[PDB]
Amino acid sequence: RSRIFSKLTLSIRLAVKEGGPNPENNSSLANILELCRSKNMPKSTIESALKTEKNKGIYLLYEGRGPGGSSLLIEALSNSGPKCHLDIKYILNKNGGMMAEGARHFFDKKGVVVVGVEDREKKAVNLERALELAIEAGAEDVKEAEDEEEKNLFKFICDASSLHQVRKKLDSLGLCPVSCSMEFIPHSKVQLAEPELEQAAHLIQALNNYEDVIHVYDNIE
Repeated sequence: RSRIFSKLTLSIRLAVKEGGPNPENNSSLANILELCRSKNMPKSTIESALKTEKNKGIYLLYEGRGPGGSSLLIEALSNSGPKCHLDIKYILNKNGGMMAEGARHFFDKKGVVVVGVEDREKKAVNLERALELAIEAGAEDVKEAEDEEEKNLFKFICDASSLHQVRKKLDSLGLCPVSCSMEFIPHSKVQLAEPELEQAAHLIQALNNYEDVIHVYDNIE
């Protein structure tokens, strides 16, 4: 799909800015390229994204408010910050939201280590034990989650800086880290009703449809 390919181009460009255009030296870029190939993105399109100048485009993070007092984080890569800012504000405003003024940083980038509910010794890890190990590893928060199977899991949240150390300590303490990742976490969440939920989805969809948007984050529970 052409919209998918446009987003995947933005992701290639952002990965080249962070680690260079050689996927042998940039594992994040290598993962994106694999996904591109899995979606049947033509080589010509991949190469054009790969060979775009590292200095082209501005990476942008805009905060806004949606329907029911929700909070939004709009992640974008644009050739014109002013057009992108005006356009995102227009999309927010036309769908009942608003652009947050100033330096409201309602979302924080955080590290996230996912780990299974079983020790190296294949013994159960209950929440109380996950919490004690989180203290010892320097994790800021622990969430109980489920994957698509489904099956139980633990999400250990930390300072984005410390992602490296925490995964390592969790492994040294006997836990089984499945995956590492960066996520944008809001300070608090809101609950929306049905009329507000459908509106929020409409606004989010409109923002995802904008050409420069990579991702939209929200605090809707």
